[PDB]
Amino acid sequence: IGVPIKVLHEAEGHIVTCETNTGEVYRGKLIEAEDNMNCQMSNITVTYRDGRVAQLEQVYIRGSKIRFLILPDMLKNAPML
Amino acid sequence: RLRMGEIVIATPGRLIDVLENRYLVLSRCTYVVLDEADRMIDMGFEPDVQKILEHMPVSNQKPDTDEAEDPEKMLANFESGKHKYRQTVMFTATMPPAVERLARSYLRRPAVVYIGAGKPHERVEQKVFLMSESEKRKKLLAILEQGFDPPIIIFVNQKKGCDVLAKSLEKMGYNACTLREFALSNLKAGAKDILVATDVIDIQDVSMVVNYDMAKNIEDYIHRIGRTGRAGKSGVAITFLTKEDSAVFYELKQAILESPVSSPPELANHPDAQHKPG
Amino acid sequence: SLPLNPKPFLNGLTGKPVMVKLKWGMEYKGYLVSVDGYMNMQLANTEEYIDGALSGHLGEVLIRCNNVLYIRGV
Amino acid sequence: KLVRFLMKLSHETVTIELKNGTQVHGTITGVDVSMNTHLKAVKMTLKNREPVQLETLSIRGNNIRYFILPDSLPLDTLLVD
Amino acid sequence: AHPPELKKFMDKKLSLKLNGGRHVQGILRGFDPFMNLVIDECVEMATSGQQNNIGMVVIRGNSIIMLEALERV
Amino acid sequence: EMTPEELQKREEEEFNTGPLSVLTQSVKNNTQVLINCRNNKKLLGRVKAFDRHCNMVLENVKEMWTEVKPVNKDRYISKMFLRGDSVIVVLRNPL
Amino acid sequence: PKFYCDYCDTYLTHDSPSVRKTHCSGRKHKENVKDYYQKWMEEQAQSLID
Amino acid sequence: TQFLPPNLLALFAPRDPIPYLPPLEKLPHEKHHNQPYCGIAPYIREFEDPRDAPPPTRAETREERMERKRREKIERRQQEVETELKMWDPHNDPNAQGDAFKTLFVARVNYDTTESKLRREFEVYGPIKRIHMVYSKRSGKPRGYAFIEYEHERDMHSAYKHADGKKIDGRRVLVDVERGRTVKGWRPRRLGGGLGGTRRG
Amino acid sequence: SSKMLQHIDYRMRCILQDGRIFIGTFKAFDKHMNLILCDCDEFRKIKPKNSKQAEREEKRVLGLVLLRGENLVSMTVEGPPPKDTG
Amino acid sequence: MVQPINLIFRYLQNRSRIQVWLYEQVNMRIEGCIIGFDEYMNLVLDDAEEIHSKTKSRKQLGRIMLKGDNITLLQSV
RNA sequence: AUACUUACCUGGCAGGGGAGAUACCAUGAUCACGAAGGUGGUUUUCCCAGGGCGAGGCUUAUCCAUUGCACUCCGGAUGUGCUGACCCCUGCGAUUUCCCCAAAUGUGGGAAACUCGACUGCAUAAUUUGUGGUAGUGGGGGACUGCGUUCGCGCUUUCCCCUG
Ligand SMILES: [Zn+2]
Repeated sequence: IGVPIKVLHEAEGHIVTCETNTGEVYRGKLIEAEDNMNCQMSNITVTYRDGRVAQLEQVYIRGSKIRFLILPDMLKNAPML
Repeated sequence: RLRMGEIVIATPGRLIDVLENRYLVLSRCTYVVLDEADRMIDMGFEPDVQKILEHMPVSNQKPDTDEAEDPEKMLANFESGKHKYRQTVMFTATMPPAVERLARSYLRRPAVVYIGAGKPHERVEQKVFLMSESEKRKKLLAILEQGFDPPIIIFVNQKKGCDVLAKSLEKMGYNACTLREFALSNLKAGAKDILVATDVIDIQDVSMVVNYDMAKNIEDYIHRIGRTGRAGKSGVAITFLTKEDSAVFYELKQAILESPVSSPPELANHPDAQHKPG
Repeated sequence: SLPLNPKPFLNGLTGKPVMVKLKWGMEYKGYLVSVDGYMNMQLANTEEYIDGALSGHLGEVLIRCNNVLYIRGV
Repeated sequence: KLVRFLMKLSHETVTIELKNGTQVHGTITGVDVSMNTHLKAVKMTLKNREPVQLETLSIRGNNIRYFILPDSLPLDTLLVD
Repeated sequence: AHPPELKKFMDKKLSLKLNGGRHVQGILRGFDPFMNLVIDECVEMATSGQQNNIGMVVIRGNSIIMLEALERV
Repeated sequence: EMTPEELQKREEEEFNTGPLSVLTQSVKNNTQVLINCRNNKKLLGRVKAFDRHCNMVLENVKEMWTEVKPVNKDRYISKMFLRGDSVIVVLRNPL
Repeated sequence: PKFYCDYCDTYLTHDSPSVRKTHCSGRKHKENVKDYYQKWMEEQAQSLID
Repeated sequence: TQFLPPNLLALFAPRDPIPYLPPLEKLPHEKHHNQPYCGIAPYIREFEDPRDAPPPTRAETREERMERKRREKIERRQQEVETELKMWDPHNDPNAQGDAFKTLFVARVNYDTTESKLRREFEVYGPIKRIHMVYSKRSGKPRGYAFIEYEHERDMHSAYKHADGKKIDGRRVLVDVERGRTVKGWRPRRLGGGLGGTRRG
Repeated sequence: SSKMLQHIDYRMRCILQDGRIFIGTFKAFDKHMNLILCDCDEFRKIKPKNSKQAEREEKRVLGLVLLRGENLVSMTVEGPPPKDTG
Repeated sequence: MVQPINLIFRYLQNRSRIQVWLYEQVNMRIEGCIIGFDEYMNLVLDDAEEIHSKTKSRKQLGRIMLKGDNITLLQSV
């Protein structure tokens, strides 16, 4: 497994922002990530394309449909890096 | 195999992981068996066995009333086919408190069936020789030279021992097998006269077992000497004891003192046989 | 009919005139000659139909499999 | 495999067109098996933008539409392995 | 080729964002390592406010962007 | 695979008989070839080599496309490598 | 693809989702992690020493 | 990082959520395609073939000069052998005498073995009319082989059955019948024939 | 892979498929070209319909970013590693 | 768990009339009876027709193989 | 921590430059002096891949020297980043046994044993990244429509230009 995916798994349990291909943005607690970058998240503030926001309880996102994630800065101090 | 779809046999650690990942469900389980529940407890499996129970559907458990052991009602429930209450069976050799905890949770008004040949040490003639390790090979040879009734079994602790001891005997002009079915046939047939083996099937009664290396616990020792047979000729188990075996002396001493078919002050009076180990 | 599946369906169609429709709206008509395990298609006497009606006559054509939406007889 | 060929083009100066209209002119330092491509002495010209000169550029290979090769590049020689 | 972790959402009512700006909602009866889904008692959620019921249905994993649990897992 | 053993010049059979024969024969006989490409331009040229993906090395290509009234455009490119994914359709020169 | 735990300095010769989760919810592992970030707080003492 | 003391786990805190900004590109299904993908029918300018190049250009490099060279050596070789072949006639060789059918062929001899030791070893099977050991007409070094003509065919047959592999002066010898003058179509090893397989590959 | 390693821990400007630029300290990559960028800033060019007027560049700070390889186009070196000598 | 491959098989057996939503194409759908299919989710459809949102008019196709990449959803009647 | 034992979870396979050429050596080639070649060396030419050595040069600042008359660059020192000829090496970073060279416990040469750095190939171009629904069908400046209008614009039809 690649270093960057490890880093994704290390942010399991914390707050991540995640932009999807569609342009929505999901901010919340990352519960569990898989190696494909499928992500389950809780307590999200979705931000739709237009700017309007919403609250969602439990969400799961296909890895193939993610642009990028914003992880907690502390992760930069994980051992490899 | 899981993908294919009546009975699952499992170990606790493996089963909980599978349930936890939903590789398998207990939706139509109507039969629960805990085999050697005391050994499960000894291994530290109580919490895992608890957690496994938590995945069984609660609504198929029998009611906790006198009806759970009413034969007319419970028989009618058995015959009720698909919709009967679950039934649970626990097998165990002992009932320490943890096992009784399992029973209180898993079972409802269970019947107990207690049965009771099972204790080879009482009925197998046992002899010991205290020596240093370097003395073992010559004492074995001296014993073999006295002659024996083939086949016999010689036990050793490590598989390399097995192979090298076996070579030496074939060197001394002995017919020796190492340790599948092929080996036992020859022995049974008379071809091979000596089986060398480690604590690792099914084999005829033997006149003699030699513990070239003493077992590391008394349960393995008991199983070994049990190879002289369940009954009939007592047979003989000869054990070479060294100072490296001191942690089994106390239990070995007990095994022999409880054997009316056995005569050993060398062990019985030994400083290391006086108190339980650890 | 049995369960008639894609590979043997096309193997049926090979030799016969067929029409293939691409994801991008054009369609190609002609004698299906060959196909592979990725379902690339070779056509012969191929003609191009843009937006439903005939555009022109082409020739021997390879169609890269990713481009194809559906394929159908005559 | 025909990337095998592209991997031989080190030190050759090429022009690459990207699936997004960007044109890259540069000298190939290396190509890898996924067609990812590294260049040096680069003039990148994003679609309808003024050129920009760069010491170095790497391109994820899926983005390449084509390589335009030197007029003189000895193809037959290079295609024998 | 590891399967996706959708045990959590099994037999739950979901709302799914799909490829073409299409949204659909229903009860998750199963899945594949491609993340192909089986939804049950599924409702179309057409762009017009209108909803339509087509029950049992297969969704290709490829075309699923995000799913939200309505019954909170 | 269908051929899980690593003796699979079954590709070489598939190139000779299968649909990529269009290329194998074009390369063989030095025939022109017209490719409709996913930048929506059309490349007419010769095929010096190709692979499974339809990666092609081309020579003497004329790239032709169409801008805005609609104006035709063209450019000569003497040696290129085209990435296979960007092929829609290849057409061998009829005559 | 064969998995290396940077915290434990050990390998999982055959990685799976199940295996890596088992490892990561392991006694040895969790201790090594705790240690790693305690050791990082020691890095902060190396600030005041300046 | 997951189940740590809340002491340390407060380090893994998010930064503030990022300002909204609208998307850059439209969604792919809702983009307006001003010149959508289009076909190639308009484009059969091609070129009329009476100005088309002929096919064959391509082929070997150093790979062609190499292949040609092996090919020629082989052919050159076959012609050499053909030519020798028609010089070869053991019925007209002054060395080959007497009854071929009473003649034994012995090879793999030690170069040190004398004609005496050999006559001794093979006399056991019967009286020998003649021994001819073979020497290089160039060096005069022994070739390791001889013809032994017996008085009687029977005795030759006997040596043939019993002497093969016989050890003489440390070396197992090979024993056969003379074939040069008996076997239809025989050629020796130097002419591309021969028996034995020490150097098949 | 040294072609990528050698720029590791530099400040690198990455062009994404939608035309965003990520500039960030280049901490890690993989066979996909998934990236890890530190102190990553996103920039983007906004066209003026209002007048034939200068472009807006719009910065937005992201911090520690994991970029999915699929969305990467190109990357060039922006600057040297933030430096530990004075 | 009902699993998506089986549910397609169910559709096959029933000879249920299936409507397919398409991938990145929102104006057209396709409907027909699933005669057969494969590992890639390519479908053989027996009486297929192509259905457009604006027209409410249906183009008849006959027997078709529809490549998997296109499918976004499978529906009944 | 180490070694083993049991249980549970897991489990692809294959490899180590390539292709030519070698007149010479070994293989002392079974037919009257001889195969050719093949195989193993040796030498060498291509395809070249990773290391060694760093001559020279590029860039910028501290200190030191310099008040100098040129028109052929061109004082010294020290340090961050670079580029890099000639000439070498052949594959790699760790372990175990045997044989020999021997300045003989050193320092070498020849074999294997199968061992990790997720090295590479592969039913890997078929839904989650490495063979496309991210195509690349403009922005602006003047002439030149109507409709709504809050007169700022939104939609819509053109012409001529600038420009990516
Ligand atoms: Zn660990």
